[PDB]
Formats: sequence, C-alpha cells, structure tokens
Amino acid sequence: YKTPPIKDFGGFNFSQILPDPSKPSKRSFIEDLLFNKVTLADAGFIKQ
Amino acid sequence: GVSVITPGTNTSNQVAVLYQGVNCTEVPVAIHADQLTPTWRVYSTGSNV
Ligand SMILES: *[C@@H]1O[C@H](CO)[C@@H](O[C@@H]2O[C@H](CO)[C@@H](O[C@@H]3O[C@H](CO)[C@@H](O)[C@H](O)[C@@H]3O)[C@H](O)[C@H]2NC(C)=O)[C@H](O)[C@H]1NC(C)=O
Ligand SMILES: *[C@@H]1O[C@H](CO)[C@@H](O[C@@H]2O[C@H](CO)[C@@H](O)[C@H](O)[C@H]2NC(C)=O)[C@H](O)[C@H]1NC(C)=O
Ligand SMILES: *[C@@H]1O[C@H](CO)[C@@H](O)[C@H](O)[C@H]1NC(C)=O
Repeated sequence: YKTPPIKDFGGFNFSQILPDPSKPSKRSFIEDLLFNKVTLADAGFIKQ
Repeated sequence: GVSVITPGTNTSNQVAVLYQGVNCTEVPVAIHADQLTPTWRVYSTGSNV
C-alpha cells in the first residue's frame, strides 16, 4: 500500500514515524535514530 | 559454501549453482585448471554468470 501525498489527518501528524524519501533508506525518523543508537556488530556485508 | 538449485528430477535436468558470499572472479579462478573440491566444471564456462 502507498500513503497519499496529502497529510490531512485532523491535525494528527505522523512525519517522524512516516518514511523519509530524503534518506537513502525510506525509514522513519525514529527508526533512523534506533539504527544509529544500536552499536551493531556482524554487519553482514560482502567484505572481500 | 556451495549450493545447487533444481526444478525437480522429473521436471527437468537444468540446474544452477550458487557460490555463497563469493563473487564472480574467484569462481572463474576455480576453473578446472586448478582442481578444487567440486570436480564437475562444465558450467564454469558460464555465459550467464
Ligand atoms: C507536525 O507538527 C509540526 C509542527 O506542529 C508541523 O509543521 C512543522 O512546524 C515546525 C515549526 O515550524 C517545523 O520545524 C522547524 O521550524 C523552523 C522554523 O524556523 C524551520 O526553520 C525548520 O526548518 C523546521 O521546519 C517543521 O519543519 C514543520 N514540519 C514538521 C514535519 O514538523 C507539521 O506539519 C505536522 N505534520 C507533519 C506531517 O509533521
Ligand atoms: C478534507 O480533505 C481536503 C484535502 O485535505 C481538505 O478540504 C478542504 O476543505 C475546505 C473547506 O472546509 C476548503 O476550503 C479547502 O480548499 C479544502 N482543501 C483542499 C486541498 O482541497 C480538508 O483537509 C479536509 N476538509 C474538507 C471540508 O475538505
Ligand atoms: C514428476 O511428475 C509426474 C507427473 O506430473 C509424477 O507422476 C511424478 O511422481 C513426479 N516425479 C517425482 C515426484 O519424483
């Protein structure tokens, strides 16, 4: 499903939780903060 | 690791082979010139790698 462009929600906004097109990964503000906070290990990248 | 992909014995005999976390240069290096664990090599020619 795709969210409509216009955020007419009776004043209840959701931007922070909504995905961000600007970010390379269309993630929520909050979820970006979570990923930043986690000191993740075993990144599982291709390496070499 | 190495894995095989098949559509079923009855269905066909065309198969695919996957080299895990390994990209498509060293696999060419695995040509039959140097004998690695997988003896069969007919597919190392590729043409669709
Ligand atoms: C969610 O609530 C906010 C505010 O209630 C709605 O608009 C937002 O308003 C603030 C304040 O203007 C903006 O934050 C910052 O404002 C300064 C003012 O100088 C500006 O220079 C910054 O660049 C920044 O905009 C905010 O940008 C603005 N938008 C958001 C998402 O917070 C908002 O429309 C409500 N709806 C949504 C979907 O967030
Ligand atoms: C319903 O959704 C639409 C779009 O968000 C908005 O409608 C507005 O209604 C007022 C009249 O009350 C008009 O003056 C505006 O022109 C309408 N805006 C748009 C973009 O068409 C509004 O958010 C919500 N309420 C109504 C009545 O439509
Ligand atoms: C292959 O397909 C045929 C009919 O579709 C079926 O009879 C046969 O059991 C299948 N072979 C298997 C399950 O090995």
